Amino acid sequence: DKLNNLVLFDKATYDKLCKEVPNYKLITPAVVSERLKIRGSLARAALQELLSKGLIKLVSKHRAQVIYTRNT
Amino acid sequence: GDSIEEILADSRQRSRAWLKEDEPLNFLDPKVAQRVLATQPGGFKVSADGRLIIR
Amino acid sequence: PGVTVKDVNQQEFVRALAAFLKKSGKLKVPEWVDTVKLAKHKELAPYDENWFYTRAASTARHLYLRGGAGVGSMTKIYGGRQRNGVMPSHFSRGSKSVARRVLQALEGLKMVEKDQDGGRKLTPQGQRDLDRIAGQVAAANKKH
Amino acid sequence: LVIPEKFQHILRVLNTNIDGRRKIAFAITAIKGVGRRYAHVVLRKADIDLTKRAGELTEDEVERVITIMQNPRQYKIPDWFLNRQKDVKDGKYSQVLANGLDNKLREDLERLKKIRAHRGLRHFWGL
Amino acid sequence: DIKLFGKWSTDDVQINDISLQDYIAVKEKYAKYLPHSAGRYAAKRFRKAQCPIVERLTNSMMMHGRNNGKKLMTVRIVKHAFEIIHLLTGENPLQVLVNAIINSGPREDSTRIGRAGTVRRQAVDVSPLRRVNQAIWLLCTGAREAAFRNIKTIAECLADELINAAKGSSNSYAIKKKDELERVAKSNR
Amino acid sequence: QSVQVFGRKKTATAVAHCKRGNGLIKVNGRPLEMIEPRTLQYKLLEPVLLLGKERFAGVDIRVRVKGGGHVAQIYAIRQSISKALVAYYQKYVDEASKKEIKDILIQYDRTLLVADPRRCESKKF
Amino acid sequence: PIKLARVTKVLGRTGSQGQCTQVRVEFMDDTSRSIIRNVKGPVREGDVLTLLESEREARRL
Amino acid sequence: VGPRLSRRILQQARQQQEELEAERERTTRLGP
RNA sequence: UGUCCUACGCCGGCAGGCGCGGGUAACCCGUUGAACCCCAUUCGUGAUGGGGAUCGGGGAUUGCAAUUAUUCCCC
Repeated sequence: DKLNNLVLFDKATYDKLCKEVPNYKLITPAVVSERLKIRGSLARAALQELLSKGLIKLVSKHRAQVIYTRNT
Repeated sequence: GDSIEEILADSRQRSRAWLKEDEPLNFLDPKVAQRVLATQPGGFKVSADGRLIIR
Repeated sequence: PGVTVKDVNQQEFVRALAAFLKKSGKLKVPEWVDTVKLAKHKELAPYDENWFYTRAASTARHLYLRGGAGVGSMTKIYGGRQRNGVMPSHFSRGSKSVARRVLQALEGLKMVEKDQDGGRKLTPQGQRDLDRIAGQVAAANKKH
Repeated sequence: LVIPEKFQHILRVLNTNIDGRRKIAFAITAIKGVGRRYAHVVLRKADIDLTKRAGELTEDEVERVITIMQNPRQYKIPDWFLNRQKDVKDGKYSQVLANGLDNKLREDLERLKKIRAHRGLRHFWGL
Repeated sequence: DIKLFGKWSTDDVQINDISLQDYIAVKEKYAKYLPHSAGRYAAKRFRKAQCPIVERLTNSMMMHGRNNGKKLMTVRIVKHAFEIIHLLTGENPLQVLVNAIINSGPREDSTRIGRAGTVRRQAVDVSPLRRVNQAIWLLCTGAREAAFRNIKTIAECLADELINAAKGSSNSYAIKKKDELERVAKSNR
Repeated sequence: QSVQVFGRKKTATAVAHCKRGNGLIKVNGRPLEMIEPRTLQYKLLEPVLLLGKERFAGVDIRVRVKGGGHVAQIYAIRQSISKALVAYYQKYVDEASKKEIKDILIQYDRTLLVADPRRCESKKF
Repeated sequence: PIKLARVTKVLGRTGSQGQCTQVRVEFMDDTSRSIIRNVKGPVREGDVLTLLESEREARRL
Repeated sequence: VGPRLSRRILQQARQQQEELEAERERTTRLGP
């Protein structure tokens, strides 16, 4: 039915993303949005937030599609 | 003038030019004006003997 | 041997030139810099609240590339597509007041001067300032 | 970031419910009488970041936004920016938002009816 | 070496179907930097078989009105889809696309015939060129119908469709369409 | 010694002037890593990536481009560059080198030395 | 079983609207069998086809 | 090529040759 | 295509006003700086920042005359 994706991070969601996101073998705002129930802006902002800590590797960036991967 | 086809004939605009494209055209070649043209490129019954019929 | 503006990425040039003009602080920002749409075919105000600096940087770059341009040329350049309701879209020019104000502010910087044949053009101060900031951008990008 | 402890999911502004899980420049637009452009200028006149979400504003910023909303002219909002510029009964530059718009439309249609002009008679023959 | 997109090697690409070898053109003569060539590939019959197959996919992404002619958009989509495919499976996306086309082509189809009121289906075989054509068309249709109203980008759905069609899994739209077409053609011998 | 050739697409026309140099390659005063669409960037560098930078190491080319659209301008640029190189190695360098260059340019992309004869059709009454 | 077979010569366009092609088809594993098949799509000599059930011959007037 | 395209190409080549060849008050008083 | 096309300067935020020039024309608009497109930002599946109809107020322009909204601009 109607999606109810969250607009700001809850505690449990923030913890599970900070311990689960840097190993997906696919990091993209859409996929983390659909598996974490997060609206796309918050998922995006979390993704450059995780890139700022060096835990996330960028491989290409575009105005329509920015794509990441794990470090090792 | 004295060409056969002109004599045997049934008898803005001047600034139009045609290039030709062979080797690539060299504008700095002294013989390039040969590849730049100034104009556009491009009833009787026979008898049994074969002589024509004129009337 | 000196790197030219034409040898530099233009969007990073505009960004660094806008940063330089904001750092100098000698631009005459109008009072209505907040409450205006940049053309009649726009719908919202620009989100970047320092839009005057970016527009002035873009205007300086354009007058470097092709001088002799007036207000009407600037309105043609930043013109765009107006979506006319349920009617076919058309081309509409930019607002004349914003072009006039960015031209007069760049002129008050001594960056831009009038000419006899028409509208505005660059000063030698403008040319060497753009060359210097272009050298900075080329050093920050090509040497990295 | 994460949720603050004071996030308000639904705001009550001018007897209007405001969904806090929205951008502020469009949560203000959700109020009747305020569009996108007017919400953007009233939030920029209040010196409030437009990247910041609506639902976790403090009360001070909400009250300052409201005081700019019912008082535009006192905060350099231009005269040509308003809904009702020259009101026919008492000419003053105004901005009616929640119930004033519905009311002032109602007596506009009532004035059109009472003089028996073509527009009022036509619109009240339309229903 | 000629590599697609400055990265992508064509020497290790092999075709496992002998029917489609002459109609899937990814080899050293057909290896190109970009899927944009603007060649006169439809002025004569069977000419489009010599097209690089990435260019055929790019030309078949320009569908449904609004996207007509937007080829730079589709080469952007193809580039991002190839990156997503590589970063997902760890293997070259050219082989993934070749396997997806091979597993996506209908090998046996049906033809509507009739004389007067009696309309029936006759099973016929599918030529390799039409196999390639329906494979490309069904892959593009699968990606397009897959996303269309969700957070998933066209590149991610396209990458997922080529990945699942190369695997032959039933989750792909193209595989399901091929299965139902072959089931109808088998029931109309 | 110097040469001057032209290349074209539908209405986009480019003129390339080729002179001795050190390997500075320019269109409209800009480098080829600066011409507006990066998506077709490899279409610009195709003679560079096939023929190698060593064969471009002793030449300066300047191209003036006008007409058409972005894609047609790129195609005119690459056609003019390839024709300029062919003309230089025909006029002032040996014939055989021009032979392998013109060859490999043909079996990669046949349009690199001949214009595409496709243009918009007219409408009649 | 899945079979593979080369087109030898095309007999011509068949079907009510000319939507099919009747064609001469021979196997590669045993280059003695020779069959008539009808196909959908453009075909030429030298094409090789994947035949699902290789017993019956196509038949259309 | 045809008339219009060749005319544009000739003008481009002429302007390019001129700007490669390229790289005060008028004499009001006639005497030196 | 143009003696109504318009360059340029000033005022207004925009429709628009004032002045001063060019063009009876490959000479001036006009190196016709067009839109899709490309790059970057925000938006996140929600009849929603998609979609714009119908309405309320105000300003301007063409005309003897705009009411049954001539047309344009803003909210």
